[PDB]
Amino acid sequence: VLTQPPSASGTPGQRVTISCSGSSSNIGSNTVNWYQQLPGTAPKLLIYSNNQRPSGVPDRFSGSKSGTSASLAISGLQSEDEADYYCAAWDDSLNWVFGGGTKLTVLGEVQLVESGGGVVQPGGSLRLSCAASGFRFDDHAMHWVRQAPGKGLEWVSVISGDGGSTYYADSVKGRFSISRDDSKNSLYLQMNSLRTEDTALYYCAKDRSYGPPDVFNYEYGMDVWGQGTTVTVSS
Amino acid sequence: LPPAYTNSFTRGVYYPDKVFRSSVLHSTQDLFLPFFSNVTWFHVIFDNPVLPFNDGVYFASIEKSNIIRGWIFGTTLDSKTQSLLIVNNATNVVIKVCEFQFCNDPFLEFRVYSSANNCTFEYVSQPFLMQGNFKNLREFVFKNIDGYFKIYSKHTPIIVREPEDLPQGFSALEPLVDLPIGINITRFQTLLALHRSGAAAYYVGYLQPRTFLLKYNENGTITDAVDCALDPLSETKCTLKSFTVEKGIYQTSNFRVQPTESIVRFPNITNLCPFDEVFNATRFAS
Amino acid sequence: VLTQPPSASGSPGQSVTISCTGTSSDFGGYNSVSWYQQHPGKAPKLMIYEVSKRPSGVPDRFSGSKSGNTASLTVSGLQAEDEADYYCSSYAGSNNFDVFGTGTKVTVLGGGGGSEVQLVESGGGLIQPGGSLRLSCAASGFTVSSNYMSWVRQAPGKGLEWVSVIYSGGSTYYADSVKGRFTISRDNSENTLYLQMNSLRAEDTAVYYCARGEIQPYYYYGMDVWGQGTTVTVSS
Amino acid sequence: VYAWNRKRISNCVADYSVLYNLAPFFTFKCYGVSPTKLNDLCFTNVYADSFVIRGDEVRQIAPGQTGNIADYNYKLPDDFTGCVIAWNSNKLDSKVSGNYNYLYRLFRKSNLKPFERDISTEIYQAGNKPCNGVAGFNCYFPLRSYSFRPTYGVGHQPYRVVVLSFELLHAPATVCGPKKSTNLVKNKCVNFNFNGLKGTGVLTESNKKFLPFQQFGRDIADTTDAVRDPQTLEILDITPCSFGGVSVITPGTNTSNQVAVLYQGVNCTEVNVFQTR
Ligand SMILES: *[C@@H]1O[C@H](CO)[C@@H](O)[C@H](O)[C@H]1NC(C)=O
Ligand SMILES: *[C@@H]1O[C@H](CO)[C@@H](O)[C@H](O)[C@H]1NC(C)=O
Ligand SMILES: *[C@@H]1O[C@H](CO)[C@@H](O)[C@H](O)[C@H]1NC(C)=O
Repeated sequence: VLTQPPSASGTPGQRVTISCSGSSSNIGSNTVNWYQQLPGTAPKLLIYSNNQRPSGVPDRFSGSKSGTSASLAISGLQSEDEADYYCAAWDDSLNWVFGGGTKLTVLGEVQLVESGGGVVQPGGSLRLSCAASGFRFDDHAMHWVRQAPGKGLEWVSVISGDGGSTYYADSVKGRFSISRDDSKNSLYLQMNSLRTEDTALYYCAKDRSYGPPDVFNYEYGMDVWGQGTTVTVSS
Repeated sequence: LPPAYTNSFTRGVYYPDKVFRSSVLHSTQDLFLPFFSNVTWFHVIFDNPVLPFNDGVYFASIEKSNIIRGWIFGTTLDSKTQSLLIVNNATNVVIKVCEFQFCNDPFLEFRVYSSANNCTFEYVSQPFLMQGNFKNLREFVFKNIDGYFKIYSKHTPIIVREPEDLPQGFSALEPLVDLPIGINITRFQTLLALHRSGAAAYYVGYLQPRTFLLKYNENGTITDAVDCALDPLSETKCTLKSFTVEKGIYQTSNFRVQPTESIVRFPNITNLCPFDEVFNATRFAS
Repeated sequence: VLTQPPSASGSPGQSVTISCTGTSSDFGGYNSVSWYQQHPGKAPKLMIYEVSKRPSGVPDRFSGSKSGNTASLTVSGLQAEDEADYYCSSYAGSNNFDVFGTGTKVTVLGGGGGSEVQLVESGGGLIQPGGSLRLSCAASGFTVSSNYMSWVRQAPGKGLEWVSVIYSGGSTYYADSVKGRFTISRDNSENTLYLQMNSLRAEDTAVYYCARGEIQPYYYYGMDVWGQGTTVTVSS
Repeated sequence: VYAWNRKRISNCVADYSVLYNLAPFFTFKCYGVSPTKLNDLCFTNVYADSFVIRGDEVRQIAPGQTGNIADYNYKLPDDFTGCVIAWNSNKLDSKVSGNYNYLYRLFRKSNLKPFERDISTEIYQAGNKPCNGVAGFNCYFPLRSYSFRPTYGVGHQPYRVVVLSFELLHAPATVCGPKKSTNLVKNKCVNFNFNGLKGTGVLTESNKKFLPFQQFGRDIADTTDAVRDPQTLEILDITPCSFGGVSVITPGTNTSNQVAVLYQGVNCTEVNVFQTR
């Protein structure tokens, strides 16, 4: 569980400070990750390991991990910085807890596309596919990060680059089966025991680490996302 | 080697606590050297016995240039416990707390020890811890506190060229270093420079738990000290904090004789028990 | 899961050059791809362990170079009369079983270990479904308590797969098929080393093989000696 | 992994916060305590043990686990209060010339004692034969080198793993942590915590001649009067903050209600105005 302002505010020209509070079981023993998502488009990585930033993210963002809470800072925000900010952290209980989202509104190359959605009969379901194009799938891990329409994001399951131990969420445990194949870049996620509470996008998120995000508690992040399909069961 | 003896009139007082005091008379209770005690008169004109280290020593190092340049401590001295070499060679006083059986006669280079082990501590302090009739008297008070080693020191030039003996006068000692390494120590061994190619004499006292009254000066130094276990006159200056008592009769501690035997007479015990007859049986039972 | 050709019979002994694709990597760490020749009846026999330096055996099968992402074992010019199955091992990642491949019919024609150390089994004829049956491979030669041995089972039609791995003294790793229902227990340190069934789930009908050496992390071990298996023949 | 360092570090202010910016580490999992609270706990001596393993073997370095490296080269008990700091070093420890330098002791007789180093090179004897030194069919090299190559993928790359074992025996602790300090305010009613001894009062300029070894300073009572700053070598007198009594002078609640106040021990400057004795 992570506490984050639901909808903050701000004025142009100056800077704001978005915070994320967490216990010592998840943040105190790991590193927080800040993700930025524009309204309408797929999310993207903003700040990883609380110290470094990706090549696409400019110096307009900064993060700190003073104590058991994370603090964001955007020196000189503008209209382009009006997006949703999510906090994510790997807890020591084999889970990946995400934030809630911060509506920081101010009114003045490898494709990871996946598919396999569509409305189906309740109770059962179909398989969730994913693909890429020449990105060394063996040396990278994959995550399933679904996002309900209008709601926040949450972590479903993780597969490591080695293809051995895998982890699921607290609600999708048992009735989900994630696996890969020796063919080209792909990812197969089979779902069972559909409870109609799964109307989301199921982002096939690309990572940079190799093993499961439990042994590497300082390099685990999330690379460029991919355009997911809108699966709406609706019973 | 007949070990002689000397006197310790008013020598063996150090600063108990590192607190500034001015124009006051403080009462302290710690390990100190009793006044007018018996201290060995080991003469280094050969001598290096393994004296005990029950609680603290008052090692004197009366020399001329470099005769006494080190000490050693330990309880087993057979490669069982860690040692403490305090060698004082040229601009190096590096203390080693390793564990090794050096030798049976540490004369003094690497001739002190003969092996090494997992040294748990080593101090690398740079400043070394060391005329007609002006010699040099230097005293080092040591203790066995569990916290630190409590190394004290004081150096001063003497005036007259009288035979080797502790002069008459007061001189406090201030702490220099505090080694935080803890190790049980029961004996010690002086490390003298051979330099063969009298001469020197080192005194060794023993500290005791006593009560002292120290007079601090206006700048913060101890002018004089009074022990409460020397004479009935000092007991008055201890029970009433002062250095010049007035004329009259003063109350002091209570006199009491301690016993030296134990009587545990219990009544005669004629009939012990019939258990002896019960136990003795060829066929006890099934 | 690996990729192997179902069969290979065209151009016998001239352009066969079977291999095993489906790696998509650089063979992980130790580039040691083994090749086993499973013959019907007796236990399989080792053919080559590294890409070169074939062991003491037939010298007309060598040059197993790693072309692209697959070890192309050059088998041309060997012979024109053989009925066996070639299996290749790869995917040497940490704690990853099922390193074997699918059944590759390398029969060029189709129609046309005993005294080394020891070979003994239990002979599980008409095994009752469930229960607990113990199978031993007592070796009067090589030590049965110091070397790294393993247990591999194979069923009619399906290929081999890693079923049990046991290290020197302090590891009892189990495969993913049993997932815990199999409990490996070493016998007397100077007599033998046996296994335990522990209430099989009708999938242990395959025949077992107690190998004196590891399969994927294979070491030379002087010589590769196997033992004949026995049919479980469950009656569930 | 068969000969790993055992650096005994002590007598310093271990600033673990600096370790988060020295090198781009990939693992900073501390099992015992939190890194924020680690800088406020004293320790006697830290045992630094470093080695190099593959990427798929970093998971085997845990307080209790089996594996080809966890029970054959380095084992940690279920009491490790340190960290498992590790990072990839595939920039200077991988050249294409043949990396026959490392080893991992593939062969062994039994699991090693936790926190033990076995520096041996004898030929592994697999029983039932006296091996006075031979290599065939009964006794082989118990050591085997890695296959680290630059043109490989993550998971089989040189990963440097360094653990910091902590211990607390019956000895005074040396390594505690870097202290913190603020500005030195002038004479004012404030609170002070100078090197241990705390208190509240006013810090004024003192003219006492302290000895080069005495830090604190007291009076006839057991209260600190003057103290020297342990980071600038300046003496300061500590005078307790201004307190006193408050008396009320009233002509009587029968003729008027105007009253006067008398602050005892005040210099009409640290509370018409009248300064009396
Ligand atoms: C004390 O120190 C002051 C200043 O140095 C000096 O003038 C005075 O003579 C000293 N007195 C004693 C007894 O130390
Ligand atoms: C303590 O550090 C400060 C800042 O570097 C320095 O000015 C001061 O002189 C140091 N302490 C001493 C020896 O005065
Ligand atoms: C304190 O009181 C005295 C009384 O004569 C006065 O002269 C002085 O200015 C007052 N201020 C101080 C120094 O505290």
